[PDB]
Amino acid sequence: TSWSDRLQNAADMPANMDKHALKKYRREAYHRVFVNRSLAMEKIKCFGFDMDYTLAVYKSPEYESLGFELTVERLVSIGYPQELLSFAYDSTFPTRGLVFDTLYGNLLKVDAYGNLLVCAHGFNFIRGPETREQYPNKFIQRDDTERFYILNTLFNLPETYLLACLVDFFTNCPRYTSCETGFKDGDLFMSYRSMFQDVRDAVDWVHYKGSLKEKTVENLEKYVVKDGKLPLLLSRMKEVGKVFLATNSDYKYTDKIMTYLFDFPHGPKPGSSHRPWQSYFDLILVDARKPLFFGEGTVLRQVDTKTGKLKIGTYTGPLQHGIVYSGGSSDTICDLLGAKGKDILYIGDHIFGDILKSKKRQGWRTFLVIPELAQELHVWTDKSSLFEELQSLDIFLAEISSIQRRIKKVTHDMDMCYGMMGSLFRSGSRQTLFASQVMRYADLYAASFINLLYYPFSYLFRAAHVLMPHES
Ligand SMILES: [Mg+2]
Repeated sequence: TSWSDRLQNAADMPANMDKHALKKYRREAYHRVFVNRSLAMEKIKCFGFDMDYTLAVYKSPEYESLGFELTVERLVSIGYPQELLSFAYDSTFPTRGLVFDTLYGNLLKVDAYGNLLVCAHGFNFIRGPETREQYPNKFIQRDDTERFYILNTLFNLPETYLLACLVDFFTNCPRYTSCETGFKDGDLFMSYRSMFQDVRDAVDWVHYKGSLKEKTVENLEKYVVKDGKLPLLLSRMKEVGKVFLATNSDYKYTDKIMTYLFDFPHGPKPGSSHRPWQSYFDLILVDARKPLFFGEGTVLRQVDTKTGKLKIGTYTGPLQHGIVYSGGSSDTICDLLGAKGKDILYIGDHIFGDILKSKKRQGWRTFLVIPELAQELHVWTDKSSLFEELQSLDIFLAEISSIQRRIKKVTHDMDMCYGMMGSLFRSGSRQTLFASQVMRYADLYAASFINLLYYPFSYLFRAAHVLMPHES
């Protein structure tokens, strides 16, 4: 059972809007909205959405496998060895948020400070003492964005696995010679960095020039999760405020995926006339180029909706019924909807491009969707027993040569229940970079934005007051 299976099984459920059915439902973790900083829902005036992996959650592992296979075929078609075609995506390896070090070819799981929690070279886990030969302080500067790349989105799951496949392949194929920074084949040297760049470019190419979009819209039932409760949530939001779409996808793909997600024999609820997806939004904006969107942005353009091409020129007019925007910036939303940052709850899945940058640069309220959270919650309960005993052992310390070894074996035991790269949020007792950025920049987070449906729209999401150590 994948994470997307749990969300499609939640998606098949119709809405029981009885207000205790909601209060009871919302208190099971899978359907709850979690709170890092307090949020008075009644002060929200604009609900904004990303599309891919927010409104449109792709089915796992079918979608990752498709992108992986298309990416590999792209690499082979530009000259990588034919043996890449024998690769097959394996969803139990990659965890989101890992760092690829283009210098030494390692995937790293790090904490908020760049401390190494996990180091894997290909498929072989480098344990502490050996990691020191390349990381003397067991630490990286995770800001050095020219050496390190953070595989931060669900679109990066295929290349996360692929990079480990490549490193393992070249390491063991006897026509290559391993060097510290890459692989030699006679007079040709392939560094890990150029290898990394080919994979990145292949993934881009598959997405923008290859057949990935086509194969997806050809079989949306196989690749995209559909939920009849989405029209209902958006229509409730449209009563209490304004709803808008700001997505990086182009209009044609947006229209194809949005149309699918509203393809029901009803509208907001069973019995009601179906409505076009566009009618659910006071403002629709494609080609957003987030996170640039939250700084200077780009020129505001108008989509020719009959053709899917942009109209020539910059759009200077007012917000108009039926108009579809391309580009612009966060201030475009604020101007045309007459909103300020904290009137805006932006709902998305990219911790950098949607959440961090809108919080830091514009002061927007944030809702982060974590699709894996459905599964992560299932694992964290089922095996929390060994975490409390892990946690009890860190103070079992207090004032004993085996104690520092039972902690290491418990931590590894906890990690493997999630996959080979461990939990999205933890390695044992230590929070990941990702976990830290969620807490710091996501005002709210949930396995799915649909969990909002189970809360009244006056609700005050409250988090505990934070206290410094000396304040206790
Ligand atoms: Mg997204």
